[PDB]
Amino acid sequence: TRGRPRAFDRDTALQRAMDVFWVRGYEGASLAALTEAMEIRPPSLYAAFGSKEGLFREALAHYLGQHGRYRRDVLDGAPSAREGVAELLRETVARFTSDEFPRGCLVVLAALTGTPESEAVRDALSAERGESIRLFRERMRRGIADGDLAADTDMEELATFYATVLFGLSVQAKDRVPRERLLAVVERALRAWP
Amino acid sequence: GRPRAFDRDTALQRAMDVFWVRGYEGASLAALTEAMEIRPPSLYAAFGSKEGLFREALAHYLGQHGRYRRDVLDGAPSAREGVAELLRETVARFTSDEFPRGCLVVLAALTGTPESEAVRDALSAERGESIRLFRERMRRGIADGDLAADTDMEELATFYATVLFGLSVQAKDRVPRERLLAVVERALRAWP
DNA sequence: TTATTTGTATCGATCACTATAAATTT
DNA sequence: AAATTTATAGTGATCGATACAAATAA
Repeated sequence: TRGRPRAFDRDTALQRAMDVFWVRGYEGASLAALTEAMEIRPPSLYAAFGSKEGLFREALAHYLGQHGRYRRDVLDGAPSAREGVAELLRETVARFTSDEFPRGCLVVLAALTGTPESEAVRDALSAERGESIRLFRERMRRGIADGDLAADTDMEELATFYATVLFGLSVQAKDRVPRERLLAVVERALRAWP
Repeated sequence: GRPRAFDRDTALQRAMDVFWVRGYEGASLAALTEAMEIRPPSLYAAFGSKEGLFREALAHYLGQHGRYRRDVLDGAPSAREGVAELLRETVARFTSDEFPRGCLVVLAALTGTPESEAVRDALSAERGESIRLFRERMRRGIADGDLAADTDMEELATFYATVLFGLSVQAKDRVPRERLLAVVERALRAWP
């Protein structure tokens, strides 16, 4: 394919952008900040990502596949729905309090409110939080078939509860609540299990 | 001198609504001045700056949607019932359509530019006060007798604060009130 | 040559904000 | 006439985004 070769690694630039979105949220991540962290100039970013909303949408998918695969892994890899939900919440808290990533979950922190211009992005993360509930719900559905959860168990109710705790754990992580306290928060939420 | 053509507490109410919906950085001076129905020079004469306007809208908001919290916790005869009543009333407010859904303190500024770090830090301190409300009501339950003396109060207060903050995210996502009330009943099953 | 990426250097719109002076009081 | 608030019309800075042409390939 003809053309001057690309001088930057696309995946790296995508990763460095998702880090900026993770800390500053979608609207607070300015083009000056994105091009600096990515170590590229604006027209390069627009040639590769089309627009800031397109950059965020690619950054979001990158985040989900690199910081969201562990969710299904520990969920499906558990012998019961309870221990799967337990292990996911413990892994999530350890990740939320790691010295190697921004604190909390991008999906929760990046765009809760904002200008009406960015409503598509907010609806996107909204949809992605509905997936967090659906993820818990699917695992519980397997718990019913395996026998570790009761047949009449209201899966939506129970999934929605642990997604509430999970979303709340992003705010507490952002507020720098110590890891020991959040793991105890997880243990207390597990007491609510049927 | 000349009289002012707006009412300060009313303009503060409209600024609060815009901040509630669009967040601190998302609320432009254009959108604020249109809501309050004042022009920019009147805004800065009365509030100093956008940051000062937000701080006054925050104090205003806490006066309405913050005082009822300690009132509900102390009005109940036990810590458990107090936490329950507060969570139940919060869900109702989070899903009634006079207020925007969910709490301003959780939604207004969780991330943003480095220039707004002070506003974000002020909202975090306010979330720490929610934790402090539960803990203080739990201290009374230990003294009154409805809560065991060796209860880990800080873990229990943080647990219900985590539920509280999560309910804002779910309220913003338009989760129905019935589903949120079930979350509250489910969180009460974790009571010691 | 033709494609494509690159850095420079902007663009118009909007950001938070304010100089200024007319309008409305005492 | 003095005190004060108001509306008009902007400020310089930054926003997301792009025109342009030198640079680098097929």
